[PDB]
Amino acid sequence: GREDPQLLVRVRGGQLRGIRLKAPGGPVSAFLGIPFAEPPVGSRRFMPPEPKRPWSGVLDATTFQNVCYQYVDTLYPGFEGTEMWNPNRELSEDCLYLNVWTPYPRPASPTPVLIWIYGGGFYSGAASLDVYDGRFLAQVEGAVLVSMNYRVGTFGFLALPGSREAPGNVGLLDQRLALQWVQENIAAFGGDPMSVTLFGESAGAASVGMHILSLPSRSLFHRAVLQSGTPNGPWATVSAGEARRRATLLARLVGCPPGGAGGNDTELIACLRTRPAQDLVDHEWHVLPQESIFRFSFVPVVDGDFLSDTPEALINTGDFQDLQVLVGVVKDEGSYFLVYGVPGFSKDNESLISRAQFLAGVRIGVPQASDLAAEAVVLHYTDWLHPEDPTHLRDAMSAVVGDHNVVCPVAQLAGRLAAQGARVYAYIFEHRASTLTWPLWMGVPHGYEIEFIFGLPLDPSLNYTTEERIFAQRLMKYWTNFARTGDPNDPRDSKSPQWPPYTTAAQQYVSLNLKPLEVRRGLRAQTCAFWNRFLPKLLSAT
Amino acid sequence: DPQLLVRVRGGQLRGIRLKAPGGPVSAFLGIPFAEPPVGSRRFMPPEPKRPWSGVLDATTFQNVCYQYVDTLYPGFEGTEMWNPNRELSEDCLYLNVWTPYPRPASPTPVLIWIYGGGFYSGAASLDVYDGRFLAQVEGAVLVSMNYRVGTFGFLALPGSREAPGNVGLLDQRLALQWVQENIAAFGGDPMSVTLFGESAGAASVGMHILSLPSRSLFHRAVLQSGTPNGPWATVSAGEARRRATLLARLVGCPPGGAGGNDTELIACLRTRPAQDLVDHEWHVLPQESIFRFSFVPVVDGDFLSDTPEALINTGDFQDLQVLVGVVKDEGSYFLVYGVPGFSKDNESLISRAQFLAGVRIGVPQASDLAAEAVVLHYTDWLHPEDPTHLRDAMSAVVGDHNVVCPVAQLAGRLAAQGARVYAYIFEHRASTLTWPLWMGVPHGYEIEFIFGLPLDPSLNYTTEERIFAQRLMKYWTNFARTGDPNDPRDSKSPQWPPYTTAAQQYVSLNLKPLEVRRGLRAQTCAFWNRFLPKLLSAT
Ligand SMILES: *[C@@H]1O[C@H](CO)[C@@H](O)[C@H](O)[C@H]1NC(C)=O
Ligand SMILES: *[C@@H]1O[C@H](CO)[C@@H](O)[C@H](O)[C@H]1NC(C)=O
Ligand SMILES: *[C@@H]1O[C@H](CO)[C@@H](O)[C@H](O)[C@H]1NC(C)=O
Ligand SMILES: *P(=O)(O)Oc1ccccc1C
Ligand SMILES: *P(=O)(O)Oc1ccccc1C
Repeated sequence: GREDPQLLVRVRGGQLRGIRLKAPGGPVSAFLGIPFAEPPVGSRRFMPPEPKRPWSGVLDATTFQNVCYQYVDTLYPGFEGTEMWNPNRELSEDCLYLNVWTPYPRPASPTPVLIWIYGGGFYSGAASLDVYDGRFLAQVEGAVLVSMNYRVGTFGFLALPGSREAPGNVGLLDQRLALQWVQENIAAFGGDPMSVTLFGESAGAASVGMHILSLPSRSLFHRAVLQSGTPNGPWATVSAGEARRRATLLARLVGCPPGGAGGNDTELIACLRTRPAQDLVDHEWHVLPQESIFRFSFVPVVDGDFLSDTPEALINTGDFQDLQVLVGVVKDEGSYFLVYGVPGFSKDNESLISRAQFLAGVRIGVPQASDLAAEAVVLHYTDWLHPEDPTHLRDAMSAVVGDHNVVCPVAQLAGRLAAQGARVYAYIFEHRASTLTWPLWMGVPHGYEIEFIFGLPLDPSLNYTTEERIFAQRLMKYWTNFARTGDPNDPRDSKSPQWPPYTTAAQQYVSLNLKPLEVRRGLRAQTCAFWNRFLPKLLSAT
Repeated sequence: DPQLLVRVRGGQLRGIRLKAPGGPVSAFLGIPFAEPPVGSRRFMPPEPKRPWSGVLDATTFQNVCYQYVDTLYPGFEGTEMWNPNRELSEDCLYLNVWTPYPRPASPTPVLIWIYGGGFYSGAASLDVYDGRFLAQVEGAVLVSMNYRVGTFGFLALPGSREAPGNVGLLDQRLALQWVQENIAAFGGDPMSVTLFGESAGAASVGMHILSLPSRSLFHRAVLQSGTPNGPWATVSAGEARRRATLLARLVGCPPGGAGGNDTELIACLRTRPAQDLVDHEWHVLPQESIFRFSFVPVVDGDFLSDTPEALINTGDFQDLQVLVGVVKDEGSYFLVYGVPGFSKDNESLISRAQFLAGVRIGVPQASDLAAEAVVLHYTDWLHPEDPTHLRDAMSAVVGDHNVVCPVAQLAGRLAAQGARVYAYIFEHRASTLTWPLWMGVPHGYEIEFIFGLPLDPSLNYTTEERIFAQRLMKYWTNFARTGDPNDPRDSKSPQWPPYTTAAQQYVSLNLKPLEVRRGLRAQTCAFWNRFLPKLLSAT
């Protein structure tokens, strides 16, 4: 005896025992740190994941595993806003492990599965973080939730395209591997391989999109949720040549020609593979082209392999009838990245800024924009009746960053997926958390709908308001509804009023906030026509 | 009759007594201000009228300057009203003076009118320019002159003795020096002179403002739906020469293409029938266009020392009072002149592709990219195909480009240079309007009201319309005397605030009482004035 049959599971690779957690409502079963891949260390660094070699004995799934090696953000030390995101377990090169939450006892019927891919800009993050805790969706919505670690940073994305040694997108491959893993083993946990919804946020949402666009990933999941990020758009992909440039430059920086050499690839990677992980982490930021924000050093490369063409091309020409996606943004996307190096912007004060500061800002936030590309931006975003207004200027600059990296690319992906015949639902998330740390001017900043999606307000010890608790429940029901049926709507019910599909014609999306749903038509339409349609033609012939 | 006979350093004049609703008026019509620029004097700066003996007949309107007669909508009051109401002749230079009956108490302020019509047409002889209501009602001495138009006024071979260019403007200026010498005898004040004009006329007003010798001939100025700056009001010396050369080439000149001296080319041009010049006049335009007329003022380095842009940018405006403004829908009137899909008959709902090409037409100097910019700007992207919007938006494109944004730019530039400026937007559509309603308050229809035409009972205006008319005449004349549109005492109005670069206050002229808005355009005018030029270069 002594073995709870609910916590014992035999998956393809061996036996693991999980742990019983107390969620507020009931208990839940958590299986944590299940290795989905042989550790990519030593000679396996920069390389696609080999799948986990099988193990005898019973593996211990009772606890979270190491976080993939990453930059730990030092901006505002000891500050909840920045540090919620920072690694909560020990950094290792051996990070590829996944987590599964299910109801207790393990579900009778094959419940649909939600796979969560985290964000953090492909330089950072981990499934261990408190906001991604699957316990509440498991308990309340009776769902089965998976989250995998993927290599971030140089280890995940450093690429010397066309080489066997550092092929690129190995992080995205980690993700896909874990997707396969869900296919092979999830039913053992009470999951339903026939229904799999990928959902992610920021870089993570971009990852989701990338799996939509890559054929080998399409066979593993049936539905997608992109929250505040897209595969198209300025920040999420790089030219193969750019990636190569950045790689050989970082190589130079860590003293790995060695000595002024560096023509032979295999030789260069093989040298890079000797330097201690933390040195690579210390240097990954120096390779960037410009003084910029919302631009990351090592990201998915367009290799003609994982991404066969650019996501632009791909979403333009694809066939999406198989597919239903739920996509949306939060109310102020820009404000977070502002304190990250547009001058004038702090969390510690109201951040009113001069005009010169606004202009300078526009150069920083739209870094690849020439003059007149940028003068176009300024013309569009200035209030010309009151061009010097510091409040307006501030709010403007926020909106510029937000619109350029998030809202207009989300709008473009929605429009195209719809036109390509997919069921698309769209949302703007407008509720500011009562628990929120960052100052008032930053609004409902990037990433702060997450904790409401995972139903953290359902935890009483966390100091949310009862209205937020109800709200959080309502979101959970939307998401697990989409997961289950491909529609966010409450199926039996007709009310509040129901949430309509985003279409190319009507373009309806809804507002997610404390009030019930209202339907808004067109999503930053004129502005996105500028960003998506006009501005490309501009800096393109500048 | 005592008043009907007046002296005028050129010699004796006999006026005529006329009936305004509220009094009599002494009307003197067809006073020659220059010896007729016919024959060898065609294309040449006007020489002043040589004096005469005898009592000259001022009792009727003289000839209209030789011009294209609009054939578009036969017998339609709307287009017809701008056509010549007198006979066409190259001997057209005669002005018109209105005094009340009797002659003055003290010297009264003077209002000089310069007509619109695109430099390709016009006359003071026109109906809506009826000068008497302002005279009788507001006690104003009101002058209106004919200046040369079309090739005769503006054809230039810049640098040439015999076709210097801007001679139509010189006709205006000379009319002004005649008013500076001779208006006194009509009981007008030579030290109060307020030039007001509409459209091309407005452009001429600003044109005098910018021209140095013109400066001493006036005091205040009203610009109605036109500016000296902008897309349509001037050409380069280069393009002037280009067009003159081509038009010559379309009629005989120079004979069989011997090339060479401009003197012989102009000499040859002088011997063609006036109607021939008019016939081939419309062929010399570079592209297909809506605004954009063939022969206009030219920046010669003489009448304008630099381009109007440069002059309103560096100009010192210290003592200047200007009343500028636009009507509600400017562009509408023009669209039926050859943007496809626009008639006065059908209500002109258009396709998207129609709009797309219409943009190419009304902003002809735009490259593909500048066009893409204009479309992106004026398209409602939530409903890109909606015909009603596409139509109204095309009217807005043509209007904003050719009039509104120019007007705003001049306003702000004049304010920044220390001029007192009053801006107005005219919201009221006359009931007597023969044009379809989709054209709103079309270009040039605020003239009926400024000239006090609703005070004429037999014209069928509404009553609030004539109280409106009286309002407007009070406005304009108050500006004439003061250099300020308001009442000296009465408050009311509510006060019409000076347009400044900061506040940007402009007023609404409506039947309902005075309203103050801020930011005439701005967004949309920063496009046109700041950005689009940067984009017209590099593309
Ligand atoms: C690349 O050059 C190295 C020597 O630096 C050599 O050992 C290796 O075999 C070469 N491989 C290729 C790609 O030719
Ligand atoms: C041009 O030709 C005519 C011939 O009548 C002459 O009077 C004139 O002076 C000539 N010379 C030039 C180049 O002006
Ligand atoms: C509206 O009328 C005009 C003139 O008759 C014509 O150019 C236009 O095509 C008409 N609109 C349509 C498409 O019915
Ligand atoms: P994106 O990948 O930019 O999302 C981020 C980035 C940094 C910190 C938190 C989050 C959600
Ligand atoms: P502008 O000179 O364009 O003014 C016009 C033009 C044609 C007809 C009437 C008017 C007032």
